[PDB]
Amino acid sequence: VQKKNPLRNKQIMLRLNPYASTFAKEKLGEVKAEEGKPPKVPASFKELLHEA
Amino acid sequence: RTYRVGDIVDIKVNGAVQKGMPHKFYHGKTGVVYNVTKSAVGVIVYKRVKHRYIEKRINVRIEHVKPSRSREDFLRRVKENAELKKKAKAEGVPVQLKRQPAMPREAHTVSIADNKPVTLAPVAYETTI
Amino acid sequence: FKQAANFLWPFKLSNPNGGFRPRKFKHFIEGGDLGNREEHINALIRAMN
Amino acid sequence: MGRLQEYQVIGRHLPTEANPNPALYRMRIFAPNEVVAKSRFWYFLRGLKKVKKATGEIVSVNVISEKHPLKVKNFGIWLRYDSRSGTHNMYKEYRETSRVAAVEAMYADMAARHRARFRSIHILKVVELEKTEDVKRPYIKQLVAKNLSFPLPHRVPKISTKKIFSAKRPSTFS
Amino acid sequence: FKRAEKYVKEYREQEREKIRLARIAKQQGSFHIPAEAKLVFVIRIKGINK
Amino acid sequence: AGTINKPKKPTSKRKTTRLRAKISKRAAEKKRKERKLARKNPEWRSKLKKDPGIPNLFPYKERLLQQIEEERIRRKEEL
RNA sequence: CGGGACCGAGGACCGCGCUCUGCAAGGAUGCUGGCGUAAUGGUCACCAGCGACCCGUCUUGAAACACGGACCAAGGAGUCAA
Repeated sequence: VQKKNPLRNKQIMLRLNPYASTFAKEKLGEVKAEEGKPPKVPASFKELLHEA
Repeated sequence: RTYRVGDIVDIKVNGAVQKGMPHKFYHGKTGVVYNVTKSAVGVIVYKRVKHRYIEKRINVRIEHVKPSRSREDFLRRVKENAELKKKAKAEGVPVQLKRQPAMPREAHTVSIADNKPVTLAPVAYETTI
Repeated sequence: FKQAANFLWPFKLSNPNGGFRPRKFKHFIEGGDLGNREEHINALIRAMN
Repeated sequence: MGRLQEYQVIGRHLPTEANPNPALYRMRIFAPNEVVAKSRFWYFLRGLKKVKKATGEIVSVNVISEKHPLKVKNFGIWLRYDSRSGTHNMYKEYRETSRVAAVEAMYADMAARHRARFRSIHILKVVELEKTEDVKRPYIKQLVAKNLSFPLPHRVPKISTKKIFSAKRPSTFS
Repeated sequence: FKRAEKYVKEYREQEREKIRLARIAKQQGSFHIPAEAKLVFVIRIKGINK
Repeated sequence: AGTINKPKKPTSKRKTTRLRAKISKRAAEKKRKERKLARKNPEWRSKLKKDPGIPNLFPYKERLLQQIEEERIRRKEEL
């Protein structure tokens, strides 16, 4: 009798998708990047970027 | 070339005789032969008027008529469809029988070591000098 | 994808919140809103949905 | 013509059997966004190398940020603009802190002084004047002068437009 | 539930894979050309007149 | 003239619809006519336009010409 | 996580579900105040803001031109037969 927005009503979200509660609890929208020291940009990329 | 009734032909009026052509609409059109003459041929053409097709008939000299290759691809595709289907039944492996539209290109890597890019300006400096 | 997209009804969106560009009926590269805008369609989807 | 960014756009012809490794072409495009940058890049290739967008591809799109945006710099711009007579060369100078700001000031300046639009202006070269003697235009020469100091006569005070009535006559001395 | 978990994991891995390929090409001194888009959303923004 | 003390009849800047339509039709017919004369233009036209070149007040024109020479000698050596 | 506006369609239960003694899950209920009458509401006249050429007919593609109309009551024009 009434279409309810699942993005506003959490119960419709849990009805249509049981994994939404697990997503919210485990915070899978806030996953940090993999650890490790990032290697620096090669020089030739920089001379190519700043070449007139 | 001796043309026959039912053959599908293309109309191309060769030469620069476009100064006094009565009907330039049928140049580059494709039609079906219904009448054959020693130096003439009868061609059925269809014209589109709004939502319906009207049927026209023209008499074209043989010098402006070439056989069309409209059904060549269809007959050819029927042939290799039959042959590869027989081959697939022989070897017991599935094979594609449907031609597909062009798909977008995938990811790939372009090397720079021997192909250093050239910087271009909106005009060439060799032309400036 | 064909069956899923044909099962989906065409989406009836509202007018964008914040509006269109000042001259709407030009190309996206010209300062309007027609044509291909690539990944910039997402802001228009947020505004119209 | 807007909040412009400078893009390094590299593109090429599509590889074929005859040419497995086509040449790469790089341009520096001042465009509001990457779509406009790629469109201008393909426009320039259609104008020069006869390479169409349908038969070519884009290898790279990168943003060229200014190295030192906090340093005051002088920029010389050599450009061509189209009018009813035809195409004309112009060399102009701008005192800015980034190439993109110099290009925006250029676009506003040409629109104000010659009514030329974005599509009628071709940017051929933008250079840094590394020395003071390389400055040619007097309106930049007066600004690069030694011990520059000036007052600001007749400064209208900033009053909020919603405050309709004032009780005292304002002063234009500060 | 399991299928949605798999889909979320696949989305995260494909994003990290595109980022990793771009970084590997940049580190090796080349440019990774991404695959062209397979999905387009189209919106009609002009009327039915003329 | 005595325009300050005794002005004459004002020149109206308010256009009329008939004049606007007539001027638009004249502009359209002039555009079509100049297109037709451009198609039937017998005047000779150069294949390559006359390029003005580099301005003299450009401070790096000399090193640009140096770049042009090293480019053309490199191209001649490659070819 | 706040602040605001408009709306409450249906009428025992059934279904999908969830945070599972219950529930924000197939559409509003609970508590309280004043009044119980012209108070709400409706009609008429007028003022105010905004909007708004006099109808019918003819013509052509259309307007314009032209024709009819002082007012009211009654009558008044695609019927019958083969």
